[PDB]
Amino acid sequence: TVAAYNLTWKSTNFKTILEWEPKPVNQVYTVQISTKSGDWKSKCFYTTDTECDLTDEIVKDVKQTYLARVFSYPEPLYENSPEFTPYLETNLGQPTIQSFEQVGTKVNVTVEDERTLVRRNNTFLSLRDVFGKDLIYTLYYWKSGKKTAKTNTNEFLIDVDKGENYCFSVQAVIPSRTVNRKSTDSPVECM
Amino acid sequence: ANAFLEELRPGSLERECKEEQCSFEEAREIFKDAERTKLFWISYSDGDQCASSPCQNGGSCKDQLQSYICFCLPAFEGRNCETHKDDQLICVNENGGCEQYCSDHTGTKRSCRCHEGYSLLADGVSCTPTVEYPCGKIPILE
Amino acid sequence: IVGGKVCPKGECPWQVLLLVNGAQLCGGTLINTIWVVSAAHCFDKIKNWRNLIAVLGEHDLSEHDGDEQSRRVAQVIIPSTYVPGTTNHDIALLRLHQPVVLTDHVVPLCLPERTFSERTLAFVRFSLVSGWGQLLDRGATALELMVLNVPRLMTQDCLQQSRKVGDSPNITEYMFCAGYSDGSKDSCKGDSGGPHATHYRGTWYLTGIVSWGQGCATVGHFGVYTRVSQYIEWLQKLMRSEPRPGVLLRAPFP
Ligand SMILES: CC[C@@H](C)[C@@H](NS(=O)(=O)Cc1cccc(C(=O)O)c1)C(=O)N[C@@H](CCC(=N)N)C(=O)NCc1ccc(C(=N)N)cc1
Ligand SMILES: *[C@@H]1O[C@H](CO)[C@@H](O)[C@H](O)[C@H]1O
Ligand SMILES: *[C@@H]1O[C@@H](C)[C@@H](O)[C@@H](O)[C@@H]1O
Ligand SMILES: [Ca+2]
Ligand SMILES: [Ca+2]
Ligand SMILES: [Ca+2]
Ligand SMILES: [Ca+2]
Ligand SMILES: [Ca+2]
Ligand SMILES: [Ca+2]
Ligand SMILES: [Ca+2]
Ligand SMILES: [Ca+2]
Ligand SMILES: [Ca+2]
Repeated sequence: TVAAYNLTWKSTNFKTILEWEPKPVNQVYTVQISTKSGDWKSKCFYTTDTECDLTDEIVKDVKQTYLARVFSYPEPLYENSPEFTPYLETNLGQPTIQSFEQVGTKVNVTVEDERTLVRRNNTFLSLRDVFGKDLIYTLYYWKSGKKTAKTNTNEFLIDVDKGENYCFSVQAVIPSRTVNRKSTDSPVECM
Repeated sequence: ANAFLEELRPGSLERECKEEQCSFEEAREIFKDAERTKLFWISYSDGDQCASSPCQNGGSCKDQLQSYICFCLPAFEGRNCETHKDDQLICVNENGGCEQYCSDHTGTKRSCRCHEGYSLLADGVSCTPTVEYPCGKIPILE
Repeated sequence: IVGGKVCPKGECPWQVLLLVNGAQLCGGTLINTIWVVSAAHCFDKIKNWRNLIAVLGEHDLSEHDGDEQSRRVAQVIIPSTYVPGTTNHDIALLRLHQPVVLTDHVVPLCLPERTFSERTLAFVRFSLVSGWGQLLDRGATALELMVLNVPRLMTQDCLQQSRKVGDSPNITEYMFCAGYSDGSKDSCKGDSGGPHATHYRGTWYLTGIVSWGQGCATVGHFGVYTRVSQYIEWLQKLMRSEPRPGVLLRAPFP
């Protein structure tokens, strides 16, 4: 048997999967996850895949810091994963402009409040429900010259030249963050 | 798409990329600017990865750039919701819900047992003392 | 115990005090009314094998009360593989000459089945270690039973996180580390043979025995305990056996 290596965390909107190497040959795996003071919980028992979905475990408290490890079977050989703090590290999904209503010389751009894997009361909490004030959306627009706007909510109220057409693109941002501070630009929409 | 002579007509995002599939060039003819065209083309041409309907057991697929995300039903988990949370009644999984001892069994379900001085209750998972002072219990707290 | 707290009287009912010639010697754990699990090195320099006393229901070494029960140690069984002055197989099974009375202050700790202990308890993060050992490295011993909660570590992590020492003992499959490497909390010399009890769903189990370590609560070092799960069978076969002539007995292992 050979100890797993290159343990990586793939997380977007809290959907968190742990991946690793190599392609098991005559060996299966079992994962364990935990917070620094909690007990170790096993997952993906004797799997032959080189991945393990840990979403349901980390969403129990996205502000905790988890450590995961992969056992190897033909104490057993294992490899610890990097520490993971969902709230501080989960990638922000690609936003989606929900719509834009013009009213005179201004335009209201609305950003769809996408849902995350965080469950609560039999429902999926939005990115806003989770991050609250830590989340902002920046707008990148041009007269169909670069322009930008920022909002602490899910909407932008901007000015526009009557008659001319505009195109918009948005990004989710968590200013306080250091890594994975911004999401990828949303699809382009033109009024 | 390009039909005979339509190109004489100015560029139109609607008529060209919405009501039809437009090439990068047609797109570049509407936006003109390079970056603006690229910012548009990344998503427009990315293709919906939710088309395979990868999310199983009644899950919901959410499209992303060159990837997707599955939202599963309570009883499910896994990248594509392929894991049944009700098919993990094995001992190494939280002691198989057993209060004390757990014993695996191929095919059938695991069974629970107890330490001397205790007996298995009817739930088939709990143990209860059968003496006045069972091991591991603290009298002045019980 | 370094960096711990007093175990409220009655909350460590399986703790045993081992005395030789009436002098404090080591700790222990009651697993039934007649047997006590302790450490083997605790008997490295014993000479008066008829002077070994085990006390249960103890708490304050300076005040006698009716919860205290004394019993002569009728037999000390050590693995034939254990070597005096060394660390491997640091375990001992003591047969009390007469059964102790179970009370609110004297109760045994459960000896778990091997697999339950390896597959479940071994992953319960925290467990309690206790005894009347030193309150500081090279310091004096405690008058009141002290208790401490320590986190368990798999050996790979213990070695990786420990500082190498001049030909220090290897951590075998018969051992396991627990504690902290920041020099704040750990068990100590006089706590030897004491229990490393794990709480799991309403019941406490014996998972370890205070055995050895680089000094007491030394920066970059963890406490080392005997992995009791490796001796379940050994203990069970012995407890169903007939007492031998002399006090000391070396039983084969496996
Ligand atoms: C040589 C390495 C090692 C074998 C030795 N280390 S030590 O000397 O640093 C232990 C120690 C610590 C503090 C004071 C003293 C002392 O002798 O005064 C001794 C050591 O540990 N020796 C053994 C006995 C060896 C025998 N005679 N069979 C020992 O002292 N064990 C008791 C003990 C229990 C818990 C802890 C703890 N959780 N940390 C530390 C010690
Ligand atoms: C649907 O398409 C995605 C694209 O990445 C693929 O990963 C799935 O396996 C397929 O079912
Ligand atoms: C998408 O989300 C999943 C969890 C289910 O509720 C589906 O019915 C829904 O479409
Ligand atoms: Ca065209
Ligand atoms: Ca056309
Ligand atoms: Ca055109
Ligand atoms: Ca057309
Ligand atoms: Ca149209
Ligand atoms: Ca052209
Ligand atoms: Ca053209
Ligand atoms: Ca896509
Ligand atoms: Ca006393």
